[PDB]
Amino acid sequence: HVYNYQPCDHPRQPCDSSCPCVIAQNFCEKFCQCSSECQNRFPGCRCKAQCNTKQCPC
DNA sequence: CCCGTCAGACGCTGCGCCGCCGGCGGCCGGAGAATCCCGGTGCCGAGGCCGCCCTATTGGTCGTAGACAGCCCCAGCACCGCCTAAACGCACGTACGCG
Repeated sequence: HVYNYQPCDHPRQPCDSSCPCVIAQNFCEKFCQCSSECQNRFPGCRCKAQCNTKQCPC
């Protein structure tokens, strides 16, 4: 069930299980209204050599 | 004709080859998670300094440990012979041990 990303909006709600990204089984993008503390956002892709291999989580 | 002997082909048996698969082993890349420095910052406490006095040093003594000078004599050391128990060598083997 691959779902197209949708910007979840949480003006006062937390990034709860009601989060559209959460229910969509997908990470919250930086375009989402989930704050800079949302735990569903991607962490940052710090693969030193090249972000290109099996060790690269990305 | 079929049997009999030998011969030749078949079937069966045993083998290796062959391809596949697996497992293994090795080696490595590189994330990443700590540790490791490296530099900036600020104390507080060495360390440093001063006042002072109580103890360390000085002079004298005197009397006694202790040297030392001498000495006797035990007993530690040699050694000597005869003895045998005690030591030694080996002979198994099974049982602790080590994996």
